[PDB]
Amino acid sequence: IDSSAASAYDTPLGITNPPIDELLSRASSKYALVIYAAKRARQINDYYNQLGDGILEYVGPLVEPGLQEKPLSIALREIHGDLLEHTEG
Amino acid sequence: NSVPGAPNRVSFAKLREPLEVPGLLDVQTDSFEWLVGSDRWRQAAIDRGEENPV
Amino acid sequence: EVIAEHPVLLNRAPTLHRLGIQAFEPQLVEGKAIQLHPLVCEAFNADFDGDQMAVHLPLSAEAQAEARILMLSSNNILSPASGKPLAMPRLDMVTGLYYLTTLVEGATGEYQAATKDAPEQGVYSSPAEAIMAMDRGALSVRAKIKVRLTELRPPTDLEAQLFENGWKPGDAWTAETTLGRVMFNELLPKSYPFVNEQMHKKVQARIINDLAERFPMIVVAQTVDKLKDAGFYWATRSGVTVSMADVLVPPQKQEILERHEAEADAIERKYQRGALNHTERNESLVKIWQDATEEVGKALEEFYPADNPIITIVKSGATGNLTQTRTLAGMKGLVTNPKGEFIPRPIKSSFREGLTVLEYFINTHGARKGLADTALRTADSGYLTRRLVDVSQDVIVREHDCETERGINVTLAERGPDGTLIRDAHVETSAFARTLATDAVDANGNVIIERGHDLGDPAIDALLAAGITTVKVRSVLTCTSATGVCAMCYGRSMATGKLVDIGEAVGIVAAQSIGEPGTQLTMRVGGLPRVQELFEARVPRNKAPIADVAGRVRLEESDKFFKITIVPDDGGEEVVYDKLSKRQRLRVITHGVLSDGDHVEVGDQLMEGAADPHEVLRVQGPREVQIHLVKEVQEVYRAQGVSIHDKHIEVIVRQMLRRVTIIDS
Amino acid sequence: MLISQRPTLSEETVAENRSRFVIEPLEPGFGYTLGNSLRRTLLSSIPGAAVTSIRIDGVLHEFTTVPGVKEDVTDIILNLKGLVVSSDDDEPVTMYLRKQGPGVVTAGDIVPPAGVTVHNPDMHIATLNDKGKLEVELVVERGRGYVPAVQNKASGAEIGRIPVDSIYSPVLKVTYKVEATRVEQRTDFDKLIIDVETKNSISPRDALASAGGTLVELFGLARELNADSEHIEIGP
Amino acid sequence: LISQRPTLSEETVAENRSRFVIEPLEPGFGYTLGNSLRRTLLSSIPGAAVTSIRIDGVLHEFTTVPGVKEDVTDIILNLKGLVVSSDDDEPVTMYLRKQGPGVVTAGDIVPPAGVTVHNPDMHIATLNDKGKLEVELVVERGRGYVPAVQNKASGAEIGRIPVDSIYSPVLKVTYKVEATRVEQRTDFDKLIIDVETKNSISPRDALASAGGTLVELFGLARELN
Amino acid sequence: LTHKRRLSALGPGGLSRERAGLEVRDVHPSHYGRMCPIETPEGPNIGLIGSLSVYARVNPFGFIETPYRKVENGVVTDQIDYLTADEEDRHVVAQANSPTDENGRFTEDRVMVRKKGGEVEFVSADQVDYMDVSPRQMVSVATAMIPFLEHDDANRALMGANMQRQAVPLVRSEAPLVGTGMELRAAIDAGDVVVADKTGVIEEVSADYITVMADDGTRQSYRLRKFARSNHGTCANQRPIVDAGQRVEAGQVIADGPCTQNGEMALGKNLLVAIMPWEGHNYEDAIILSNRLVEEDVLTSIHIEEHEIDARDTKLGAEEITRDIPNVSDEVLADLDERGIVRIGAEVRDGDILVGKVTPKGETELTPEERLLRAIFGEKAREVRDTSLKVPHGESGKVIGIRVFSREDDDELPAGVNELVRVYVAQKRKISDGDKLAGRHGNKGVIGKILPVEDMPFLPDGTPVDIILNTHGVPRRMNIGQILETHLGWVAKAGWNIDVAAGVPDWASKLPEELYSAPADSTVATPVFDGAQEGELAGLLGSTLPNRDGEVMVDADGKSTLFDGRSGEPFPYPVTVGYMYILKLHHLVDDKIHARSTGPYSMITQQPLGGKAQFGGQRFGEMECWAMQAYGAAYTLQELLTIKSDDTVGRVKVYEAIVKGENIPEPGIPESFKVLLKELQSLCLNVEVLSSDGAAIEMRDG
Amino acid sequence: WLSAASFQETTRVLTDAAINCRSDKLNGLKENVIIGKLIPAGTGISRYRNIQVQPTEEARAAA
Ligand SMILES: [Zn+2]
Repeated sequence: IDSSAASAYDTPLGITNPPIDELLSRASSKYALVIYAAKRARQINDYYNQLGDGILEYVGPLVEPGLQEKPLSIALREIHGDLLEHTEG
Repeated sequence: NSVPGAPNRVSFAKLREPLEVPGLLDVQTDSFEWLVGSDRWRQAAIDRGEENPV
Repeated sequence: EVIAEHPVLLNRAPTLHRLGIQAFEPQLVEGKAIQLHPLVCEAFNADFDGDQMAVHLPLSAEAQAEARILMLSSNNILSPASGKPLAMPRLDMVTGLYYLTTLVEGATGEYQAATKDAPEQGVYSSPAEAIMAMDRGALSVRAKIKVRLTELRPPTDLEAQLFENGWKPGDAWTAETTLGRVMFNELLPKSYPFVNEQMHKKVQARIINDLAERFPMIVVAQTVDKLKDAGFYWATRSGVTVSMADVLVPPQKQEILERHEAEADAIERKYQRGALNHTERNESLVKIWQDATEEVGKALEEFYPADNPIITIVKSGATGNLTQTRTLAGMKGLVTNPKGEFIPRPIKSSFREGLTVLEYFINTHGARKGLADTALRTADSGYLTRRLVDVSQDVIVREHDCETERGINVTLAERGPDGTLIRDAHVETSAFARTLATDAVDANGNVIIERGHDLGDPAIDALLAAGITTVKVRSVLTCTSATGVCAMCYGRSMATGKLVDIGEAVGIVAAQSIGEPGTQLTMRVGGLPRVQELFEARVPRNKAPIADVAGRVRLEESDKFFKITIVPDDGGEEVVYDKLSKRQRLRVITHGVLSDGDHVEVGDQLMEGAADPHEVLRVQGPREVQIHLVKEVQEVYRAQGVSIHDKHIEVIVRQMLRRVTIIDS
Repeated sequence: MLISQRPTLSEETVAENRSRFVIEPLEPGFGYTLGNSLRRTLLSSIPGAAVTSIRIDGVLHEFTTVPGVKEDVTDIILNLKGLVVSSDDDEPVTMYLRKQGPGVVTAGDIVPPAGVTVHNPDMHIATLNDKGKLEVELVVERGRGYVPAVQNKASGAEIGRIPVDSIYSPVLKVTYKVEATRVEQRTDFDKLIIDVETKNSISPRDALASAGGTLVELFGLARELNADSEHIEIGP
Repeated sequence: LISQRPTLSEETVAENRSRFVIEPLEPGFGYTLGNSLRRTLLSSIPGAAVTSIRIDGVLHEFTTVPGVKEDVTDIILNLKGLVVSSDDDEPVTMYLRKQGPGVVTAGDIVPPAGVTVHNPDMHIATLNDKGKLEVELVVERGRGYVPAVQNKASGAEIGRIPVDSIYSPVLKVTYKVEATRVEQRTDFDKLIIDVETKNSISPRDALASAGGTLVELFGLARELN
Repeated sequence: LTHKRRLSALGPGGLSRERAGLEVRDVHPSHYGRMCPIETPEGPNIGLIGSLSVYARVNPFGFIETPYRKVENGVVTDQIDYLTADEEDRHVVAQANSPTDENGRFTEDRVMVRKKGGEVEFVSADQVDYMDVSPRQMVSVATAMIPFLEHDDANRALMGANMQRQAVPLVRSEAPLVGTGMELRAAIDAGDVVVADKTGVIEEVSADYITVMADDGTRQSYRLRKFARSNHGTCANQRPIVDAGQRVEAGQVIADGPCTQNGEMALGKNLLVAIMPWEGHNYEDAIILSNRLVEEDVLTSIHIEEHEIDARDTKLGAEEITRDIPNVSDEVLADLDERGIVRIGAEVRDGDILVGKVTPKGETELTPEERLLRAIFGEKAREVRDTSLKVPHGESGKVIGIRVFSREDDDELPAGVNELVRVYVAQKRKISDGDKLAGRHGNKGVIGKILPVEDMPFLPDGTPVDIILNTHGVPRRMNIGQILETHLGWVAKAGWNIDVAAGVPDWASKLPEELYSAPADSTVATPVFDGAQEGELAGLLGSTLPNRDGEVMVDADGKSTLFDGRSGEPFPYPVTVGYMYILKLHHLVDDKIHARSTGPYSMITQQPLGGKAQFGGQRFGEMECWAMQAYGAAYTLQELLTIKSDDTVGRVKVYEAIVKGENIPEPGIPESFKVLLKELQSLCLNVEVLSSDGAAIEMRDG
Repeated sequence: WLSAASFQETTRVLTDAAINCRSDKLNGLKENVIIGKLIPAGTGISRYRNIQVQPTEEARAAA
């Protein structure tokens, strides 16, 4: 059905790789999405900069990262994959 | 024509010029030579009608 | 490695609205100049004649997330002021999309009906065959043909007659169109129905608005990129060039000029005989030469062919006017004095023929006056924008719904000739993007649209079809929220197209939306000074007193002033007014001089001009003064063809009616 | 001279008969020449067979509708122009298509003579009505490219002939695009992307090979003036 | 269907001009062949040009030589119009040296064995009774346009003056089609391409080099399947 | 030349650019022949600055006079009277274009005149008592060099004059094919050209001196400026145009100037132009250039920069110029001579040392780590600080001159200064993307693409075009004069021969007899308000002579059939082609590009400086803050305000976090707020920050 | 008083505020911009600043 499959686009390029509409459907608003992605990226960055010999608490990237992929891109990919949950204040 | 050594540039003008373009830097030189009081300024003032130029 | 997926913010001063700062993904280039996308210029108001831009680099994770989501250029395509798309084909692109989609009669290899000896000629089994035929010079992209399409949706009308269930990809149908329209519809999404129209700029804007309303924004961005590429490709093959031979002059210009010059000579001779004033002669000459200008313009417009390179640019909506075309080839017309007054002697020579010395001198008069006025207008607009921003900044969406039954009455249709209910010309900025406060009920009461429904074009169509002329919407003027406003009262956000998010600064957006079209607000009291005196709650320069009570009207005449006495309809102390300027006119009462013996209303205006909003507030009420302020501001802004939704004006007016004076502490 | 780096060609299947070849890296400015020459050669160089004219029984003077079948003359012509067919002879040959009674006259009902074969026997042509007939005579020739409908070569000796446009080229649609790449701090090299869709009688790779062979023949004819001149050597 | 293969023929217009005719060709095919040949001729024909000069008493480009009417910049601009032919890949050095009044032209440059100058009448400089000119030029080979290479890259001295080098020996290439070839159908093209060079190489050699480059490219296009 | 002829309304005893309304910035009808109504700045000084007209003089009382020819009984005499505005108002002045007979009698009865209050009117031939001298009496020198001025709108003519004043000198100059005749006089009166004083013959001509004999028996020696820096960085060198033995006359031009060819003003180059859209690379006033311009150094200019450094006397000691430079490598000091200055001809890059200076440092307590490192490596710490003169950021070139002044050699240096040295660095700049080109008709634009030669559209002869200009920008700006110039330009670089067979053609009735035939590359003159007409232009387009192949490339309409460079197929429609004279303006990307990550800061408020010359930052003003607030981007705005401008600890913490790879820390308190609080307290205002409890928060952290 | 002083008529506003002994509450766009705090709009409101992000139980177990 054309109406059912109306979300048929070409392959997104670069900074638009996770479609913004799907991410907006994942979250409540756009600001909630912004804070969601920023906090997940901070958690990933802290995981990468972990001492290793101390205490491990922050979970690593739940999806397989690229070669030199930014933590924010990984956070957005995790959000798009329904691998995280958030609660607003 | 007036300039001794000039390249040939044909013109589309159809009107004769009764008066040629004056010196384009006279607005400064004439004023300063009036200020100093040079001889040529004195002669120009005398030939234009003068009483006692200063 | 380090710049990959790291957005940067680009800004061009002055920053008039939000779209003056936009986030982009950078790519290294070998030059020293920033390469900017051609479709983001209108948002930046940028042209490539020496402009410069500033680049800023976000650092923290929150900053990069905001740059990617909130401020990305691919997410901001619609204006936050009117909702019209800004990242749409303009200038060269339009020309291409025009030349591609126009239909030419008698072109090469066009469709021909079957004869008694030969079958139909010009029918192709696929667009690939049409392309293979046009590559051999046997076909034109602007020739009508019949082509079998299998990957393009029927235009919503043939689909309901050919495919009973529906159209699925691969189903073949025969379309009578041009190859250019087939290519253009190949640019559009697959589920979008076939258009089959010539792409004027209005048509392209309508299509892009439809895509934005019906499709995800990523699809809209990709479609806009495809349209840009196709328009750029077909603009260079459109054959639009400027030549002295393409600037044609009408052959009957001399006759019109001679006749009007004979009339002018007759008027001048009559003036020399003493039977004329100076003002009368000036007015007669101005009228004569204006009529001559109109005649020359009409003759030029009718003389030019439809495929002229000069006419094509104007007609396609790319850029330009017909007045500029008339000035280029035709008659310059009447010019103004240095103090703003028409000169009786016109400029009868066009810039193609070449102005003379004195005509050029007068043209310099007018041109320098305009150039010098532009800078002052820009400075005044900037000051007004700063004041508006500094006023409405505590107006922020704090809740979702204040649960209020109070609203604003908005009119959709006024009378209708015999009951057709002709739609109001200003319903897109008065009734769209608003939520109904009460259920719509017509004669033989039946709920058409329920409470809380976001009004759109289908909703307005349904309401008009049901015979409903007025509705009650929710506005920020009547909102019972403690701090800030709520999302339901503000309504749809003109940028996203959905309900406004909680926590958005709508005051800053409203102030910027009002203040951005200030440079193009030419004064004709009117223009920018009228807006400034409306927003400052000042008494008007040409103040027109309004009636204080309704009833009998008594007129008293004298020298240098008039006098109006309002005898109460039910008795009481008759209201007496004061001296009035003679260089003004009384209000026209329908068919119209207000001599005497009239029954004025409670707040009926008497003279012609502007009434001070303070008297409107004191006599009638806060709702009436809100209506007056919004209507006056919109009247000023609509004289220049500027579309601003009423919600911004309503926010600003709401911030002006927040206080009461204490008299009995 | 020696090129900085040898160009490479890679295929990318998109459909049953559709491919997207990529050639990279290319010296700056060679992408456009290569792409345009390859596109023109693919579209107008490969020989092939196609239906040249048709003759429908029962339709002699008025070419509007055919009795006994739902489709009209135009629909039959459009269906027949989509018939892919390979041939062995060069001179024109005649084929027959006879159907009796109601039913769908698919392309498989055509009886192929010696040396002629069809590759899409499941192509819909017409739908006869109850107690209906259809006898169509086709003329198949061999050529290259796309030639418009040649008018009747007689003053009325044969009147039932219906000339049609001949799609001789096995390749249906070619589009070339040139992008920019980078090798080593040199972001000016060109990359050529050719999207080619052909019929089912040939594969896009074979079409590309034939086009390359013909272009090599042409430019070797140009080169034969001086075979020992100084040109750019690609390498291995 | 035509079984006749295309053929190429040559006619001579001048000493450095020629006109080549290719026929028959398929309809709509002459323009693309002509454009491919024109682009290859204007882009990828190897040649020789000077890459550096060193004058006796000067240290940089922005100076003047005593007794010479033209400063160093004008001398370089004049030298950039030389047409030179070298048969050696590695750089070679030519010497120019004149004294006293006269007109220093390109005919006063004595080149080594294997290097030739094809215009020994172009104007380089003019010297009075007190003017002496002594320069040495470095001639290399290449193709296309290469901007000057600075001395900080090759580690040269201060007196060396790098010069932009244009190695392309082709002046002007154009083409036209006739679409008049007839065998049984009257819609077959005929390409006519006019080539004019800088007298360094004959137009036949330039056309052969372009054909070789295009053969290599379109052969790698088909062999890698 | 225009600077010396400028009339300014600003200064002591004059108006100010803010206290001046829309009353003095107007073209008064009394400016005719005294002040140019076209040439004025288009910025905030519009109407407050102007230029003298060509024929305008100055009264002894300070009023501006203009000449007029006195006419009597309809006969125009040869007596010229200089009148001011007051004297002009009393009389009625005719127009210089009025048709006159052989004696001066007006052939036509009705004459266009100007009455008292401007009042352009028609009167009889007997009322006239004065006439103008030339049709271009109202225009200035810059405005008189625009061909087809009457076909351009006032705004575009203003822009054209202003941009024509901004051209840069190229390495080689070329006079325009189509001009106005105000090129010899402007160049000669400018003074940058060298003019012989007395008639005679040339004896010795060189690149830097010319010796001229005379009939009197006196030798005149002229020294020519060679590669001399002007006030704005351009190169101003003169070259002789005479030969030994040539006999010159008093007043004849003897050596050209920077923008001068054969004594005529030459500010730009003649380029083959095609008027057409092209793939969007010339979208929105952009320009596409051919690569032949870069290869052949057509639009190439020399720019000279001067760097000066002085070694003075300080209180802690004396400053010495030497090649010691305590803490550097050894290869940095390779281009410096024995006295510590660079060598002439040595190429310098960004950051290279030009003059090696050093200053006394005094006693400073070194860090223990630095002391240990110096002990390990043996580098003794010397009490001198390196203050060498280094090439600024984004600059390079070649050293062409060194000037040294020393007090010990009796040089009039200022007090305290002991030594001074100046270094001149010269750079040749080619045309590139982002450079601004313009024309004489107000058409400007930055180069957006430089295509190869084989990608440009070419004529059927094979000649590529040099520049592509967009079509959509011409009609809506009312400056179609350029188009006419384009057509005329082609004829100028084509030669023409009017077929006088069967009599003179009707359209060529008023053409002078010397314009009936011209050779190739000939130059023509089109005076401002009296020049070529449209009918004559069409006739000359139809009468052009063929090329070397005997064929015509441009038809009578001024259009040609161009081919596509990158496709080969001819364009479906003919395209307007011709020759246009374009100018390279002094707005180059090399002087515009600037970027910074961290640099110098201010003193009172710890905010970054501003300007390219100081490695400053970009201002994020109040409007940008409004845009960020409307977007809803709280964090971006907060970080921009705090940790990029004022947070003193935050800046270094952010840099350390970025380098080490951790997260960006939270912002602190901007220093400007604390400065504001101190400034408020100094006004006897008790400003105090209160916490949630109600106490006072001290701002003395540290 | 901070926004009023930043807007226009600084001296009069400061005099009136000093005499009245006014106390700014520091909740608005202009004041928060001046002092360096997050503006109370967009992503700077309490609802969006206090988002708690954590992996879901299924993703936690899978990883
Ligand atoms: Zn509400």
